[PDB]
Amino acid sequence: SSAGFDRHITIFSPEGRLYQVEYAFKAINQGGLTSVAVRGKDCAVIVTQKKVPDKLLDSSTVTHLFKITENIGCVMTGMTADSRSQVQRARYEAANWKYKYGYEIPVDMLCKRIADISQVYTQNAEMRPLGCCMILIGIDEEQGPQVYKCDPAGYYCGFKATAAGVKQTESTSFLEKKVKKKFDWTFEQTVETAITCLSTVLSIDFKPSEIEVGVVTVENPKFRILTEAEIDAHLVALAE
Amino acid sequence: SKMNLSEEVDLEDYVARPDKISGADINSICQESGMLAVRENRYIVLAKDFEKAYKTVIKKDEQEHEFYK
Amino acid sequence: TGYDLSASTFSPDGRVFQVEYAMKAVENSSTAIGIRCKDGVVFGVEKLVLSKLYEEGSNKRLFNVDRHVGMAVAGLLADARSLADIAREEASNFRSNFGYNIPLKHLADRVAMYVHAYTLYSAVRPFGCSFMLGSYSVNDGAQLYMIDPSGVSYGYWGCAIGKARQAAKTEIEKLQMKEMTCRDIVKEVAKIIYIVHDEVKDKAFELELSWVGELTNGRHEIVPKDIREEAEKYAKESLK
Amino acid sequence: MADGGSERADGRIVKMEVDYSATVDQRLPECAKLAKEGRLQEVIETLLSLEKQTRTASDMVSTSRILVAVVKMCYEAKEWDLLNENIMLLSKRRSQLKQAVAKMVQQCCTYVEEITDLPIKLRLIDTLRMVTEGKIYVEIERARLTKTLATIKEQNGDVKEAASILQELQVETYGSMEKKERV
Amino acid sequence: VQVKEQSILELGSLLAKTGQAAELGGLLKYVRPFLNSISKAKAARLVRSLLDLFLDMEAATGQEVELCLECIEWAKSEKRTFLRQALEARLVSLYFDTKRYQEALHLGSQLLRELKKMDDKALLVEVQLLESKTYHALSNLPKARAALTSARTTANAIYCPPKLQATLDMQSGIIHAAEEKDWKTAYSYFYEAFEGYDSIDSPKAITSLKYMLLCKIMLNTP
Amino acid sequence: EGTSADREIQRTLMELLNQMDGFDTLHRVKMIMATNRPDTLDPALLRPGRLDRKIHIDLPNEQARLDILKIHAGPITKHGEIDYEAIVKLSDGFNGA
Amino acid sequence: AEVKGVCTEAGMYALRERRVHVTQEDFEMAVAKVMQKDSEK
Amino acid sequence: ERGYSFSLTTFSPSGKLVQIEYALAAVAGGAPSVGIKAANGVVLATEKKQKSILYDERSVHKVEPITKHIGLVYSGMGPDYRVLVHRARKLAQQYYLVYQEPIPTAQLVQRVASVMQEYTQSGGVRPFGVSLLICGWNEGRPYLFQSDPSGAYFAWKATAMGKNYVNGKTFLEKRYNEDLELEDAIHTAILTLKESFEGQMTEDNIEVGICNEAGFRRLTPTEVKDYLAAIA
Amino acid sequence: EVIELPLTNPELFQRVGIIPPKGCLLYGPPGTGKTLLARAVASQLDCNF
Ligand SMILES: Nc1ncnc2c1ncn2[C@@H]1O[C@H](COP(=O)(O)OP(=O)(O)OP(=O)(O)O)[C@@H](O)[C@H]1O
Ligand SMILES: [Mg+2]
Repeated sequence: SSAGFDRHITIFSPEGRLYQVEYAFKAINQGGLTSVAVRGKDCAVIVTQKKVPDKLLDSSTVTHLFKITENIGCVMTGMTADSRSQVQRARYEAANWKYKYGYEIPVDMLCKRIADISQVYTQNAEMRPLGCCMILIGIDEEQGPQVYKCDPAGYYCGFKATAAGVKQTESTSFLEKKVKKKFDWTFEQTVETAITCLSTVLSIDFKPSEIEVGVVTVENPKFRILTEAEIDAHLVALAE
Repeated sequence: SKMNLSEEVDLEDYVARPDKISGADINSICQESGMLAVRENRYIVLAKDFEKAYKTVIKKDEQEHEFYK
Repeated sequence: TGYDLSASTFSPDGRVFQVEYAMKAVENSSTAIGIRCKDGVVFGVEKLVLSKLYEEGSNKRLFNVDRHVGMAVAGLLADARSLADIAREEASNFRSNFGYNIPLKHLADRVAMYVHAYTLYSAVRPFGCSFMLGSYSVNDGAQLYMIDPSGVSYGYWGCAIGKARQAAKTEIEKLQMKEMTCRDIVKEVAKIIYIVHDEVKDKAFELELSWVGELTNGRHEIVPKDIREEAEKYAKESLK
Repeated sequence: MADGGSERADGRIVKMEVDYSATVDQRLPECAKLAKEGRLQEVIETLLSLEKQTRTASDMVSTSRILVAVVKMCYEAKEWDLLNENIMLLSKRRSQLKQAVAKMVQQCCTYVEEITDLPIKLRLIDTLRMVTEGKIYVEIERARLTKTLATIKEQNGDVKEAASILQELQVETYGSMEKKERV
Repeated sequence: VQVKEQSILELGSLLAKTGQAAELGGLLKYVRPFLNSISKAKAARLVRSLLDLFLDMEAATGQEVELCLECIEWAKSEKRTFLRQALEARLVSLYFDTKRYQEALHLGSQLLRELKKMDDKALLVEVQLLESKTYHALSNLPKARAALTSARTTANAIYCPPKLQATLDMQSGIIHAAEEKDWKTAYSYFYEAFEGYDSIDSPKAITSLKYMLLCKIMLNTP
Repeated sequence: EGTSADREIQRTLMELLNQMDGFDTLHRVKMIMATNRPDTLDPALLRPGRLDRKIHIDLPNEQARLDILKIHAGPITKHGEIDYEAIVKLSDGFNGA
Repeated sequence: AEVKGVCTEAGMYALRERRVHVTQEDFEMAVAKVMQKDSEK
Repeated sequence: ERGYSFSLTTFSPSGKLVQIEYALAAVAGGAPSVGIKAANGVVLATEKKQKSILYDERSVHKVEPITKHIGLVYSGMGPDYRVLVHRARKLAQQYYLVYQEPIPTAQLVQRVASVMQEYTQSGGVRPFGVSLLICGWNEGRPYLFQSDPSGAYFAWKATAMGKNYVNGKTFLEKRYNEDLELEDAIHTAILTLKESFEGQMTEDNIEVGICNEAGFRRLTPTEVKDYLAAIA
Repeated sequence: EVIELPLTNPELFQRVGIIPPKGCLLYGPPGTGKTLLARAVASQLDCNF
């Protein structure tokens, strides 16, 4: 199934597939964390788990949520330094678009440009194709909320509910079963479903000090991060 | 044709699924649904039993990287 | 065979091997410990004397990046000095461009990005150093950060880098640093140094200590001679 | 979680008797959540059975706005489908479902209840849909017999009564009824 | 715009349900100047949905042949080959029910040449079967036998005739019994037609059952 | 295209495959099998009708780890105060062994 | 080889109706089935 | 940084370029696509299918308009399409700037083929893994063209590309002619694309674009849903 | 659920209209407690083994 250096660089194997991109998808799961993004009627939420193994570490600087722009929110999965570089690149691109064209950049154009940048690595053979994922959420006029996903292969798509990490398949199946019912979603309902999907996939019944929640809604499009008190209130409301 | 399948069971749903199941595991689906209905101390099989049994038996994840095409 | 000869190839399991070898090379340093007090940061390094010929104070492993920033090093020496030079240049450029002293949360990010830039291409090699940055400011408090060859920078309350990292952090844990001022913590650093590195490994060693905080009024500098001597005098009672 | 909580129920039984029906809102869950708990083998069973059966007194005894007379809600709808049979996460079954509404507390009442026809059929229909499961089957059949004998006694539409009775009985497979009764 | 089309469809369905035939013809004749104001696909689907329902309602023999002919004319004017081919098949099927000899024959002969050169083969076996039926109804055994033979031979290359299989089996059994060669074969064909036509289309299963019972009677096995 | 002295094991294998779910039905007989890597098993042996149920025994969870610790650390002659939370947090990816 | 296959399979159609002679309808059915069924694989 | 600057495609002892064959074998496993030209315009049809119900079907499009009267569809790899689309648009704009006239389809096809050829000889670069179908209508007569990873291009009358394309070509052989209409062309395109569809053919699983003497345009979901009726 | 209940109360499955399974296998990472579970089952059941 190999002929030459098709196992070592990005060239076509005799069967028509190149393995160096499939290896990054396995490299994504090295971290061991799972994140979910849900879209509602007039809001969008991101939920992620975070673990601090020891008390020596400073727990205030292990966040996996980043703020690219005052209206656009993001979350990463996989390697850390690659995600940091990608976030830096995204911030630069958003600032450049705003300066050059005089109005805020739509989320879909940003995701398309990020995928276009990340597609070159699988074309030239002198570089490694940045094995980390990308999830973006935002609000946009005339369309409402939007959630977008981008993967290292140079591919992107818009969604209504997404999960990325080690437990992608089970959470995807749960979200599909839930969304087939076609029930109208509100703020509390979206947050509750987002929390319960992770809770039932992991079977942990976690405390309010090991999750991160980010929200956006049509009353103040500013991206904001929930505090611990609000998370505790949501958790106690969830369990009757 | 031998077990109960009272009134609200839809079989055209499960036939429509792809993934080429063989002939020796459809019997396994029916057997597992019957066992699951036995567990609940009930002698009538419902649709949830078929749903759970079909979800459990097949167990194929994706193997289908989406940038093939 | 042949999946670990380049830094631009993914193994079938999905991980780069060269950075792991760099970490293994880093794992043969002596020791470097950094603890943040209520009003500053304290560094401590134990240095091995190879022979009597070398003059006292050679191979200094405790640099001065800026007027208010320290640095502690473990690993190779040449790469450490190169990183120190690039950090100095970046801090000078930031000061000249804007007009005020650079915060740690930005300098650490810049240095981490520069380090990570080398683990993508096949025309260079990963670095072989792991280092710690510390500082104090009046409007920001005390700051400590740790960076490794991979390019991952975290904040900490107390860290140890080198050979016996675990045997040192297991003793840092018993210490309670959240309250007591760092006028006596030098004694604890000395005591924690002398309780490591059994005499079978090497014949003798020397101690090096740093100082930065409100006591020094921002500036980072070496501890006074008398205070260090009292520190060894107190730490020598481990024989009981 | 047995006696002591029941002490409470026996304390507030006078309040239930004196006050009105909506107060059930505060006494339905206090035992129900206890049925959620179920840490001990026999306490949870006593509490759940007692509460479920006790709702019978309010039904029928307080005939107005109850099954005996104006069953607009109460036992017909509020406490039949929703009491425990449909869902309460998991209902313990065994003593609580057998000794409660399913058995004498309602079947006996039906014998000594309406005497009139019009809602006797609806009481029968509701108390028949709940027991369409399994490992009860010595309560659904009697009610089916009652319905058929009543329908034959008055209207005398034999074709329909025979049709309904025929499909109902598969008693060779029931396996719990005494032989002289199944024969 | 779309409200008018929805109202037209609802009115056609209501007229079909009520049990009136003149109203459907009047609506079909009235909606001609409205057709050439909408998209081609919408007009074609509307014409199909009205004509098929009116034809398949029941047998009110006074308002079908001319309507099918005018639909054929409209389709030919609009240059829609597939629609007019389907309508020609429907019309040649209709001519048999009106007991006409040559108008139901030369039309099929014309349609066969066009059908042979194109992809369609199921429509070809249907037309062959209809030709065999009309030759049989005019007391000509050899020609009906030849048409049935051609239909059977050209029906083995199709992946599946899901329902035409039963009709083909029934016609083959009828033709075989007409020559009283052997009754076991006719009985087997009738049984196969009954089995393959069961629980899908009720109206024509009882006749197959009746024919099978007659055949079994003829074997002196009551 | 295998080697000799190896097709005998295959012969035993198909004999076993015929003994269970073969031409003659078994009654009141059940079988249990265990292996810690099922990749190499024959596709015919894993077919439903022979091995109907596949059971997974994954690594313990935090609650499972605490349960195993309480089971095994009991009988020892302990003294003082013990805190299982740190032990549970530190031991990740462990086994009962 | 498929000419021989058509010849040897046309007789099965005569057998299927319990006959003693072969007519060309069997030949046509045989050739149609053989040519069509060889398309797959 | 710096590249490699040595060719990654070399001649085999039998005189064959192996990488081109591998790229073609990768193209042959893509999504099916069909293109038909009949006497009034051109029709491009393709079959798209989402893995589950979470995907949004109104986010990305298979059919893209290069300019007012040229359209283009692909078959093969996903990401490799977008850069080609962008390059084609840029080339068209350049021609419009130079000559103040809309670019003919043949010139655009020649430029795209030259780019695809130039991209398989430089240093340290693998060939493209997609194939293109281009349709246009300039100066009365319509035009349909097909590109190739090796850089060659041909002019067709009815083409099936992607997975199971030989049977599609056989089907188009026995139905196509030189005297039809746009509507019958759409009908036969849908019929021949139905040979590989799933159990159901929903409107959301088909992308259809038509170019006539009024300009290229992608059909709205309502029109495609209507067209799907009265067929099959 | 496989080896205990059907061997003692076999009329339930006949009442429902199915047949209980025959065998099963256990898999996972090494040292997760498979042979221990088998030993417990064998040591706490009154049947030929
Ligand atoms: N859940 C558990 N509770 C208590 N002890 C356990 C548990 N799981 C495993 N063990 C320990 O595992 C030890 C031996 O495990 P066992 O023989 O079952 O291994 P295994 O999982 O079958 O692995 P393998 O056969 O692949 O070597 C026992 O002595 C016991 O202490
Ligand atoms: Mg073992």
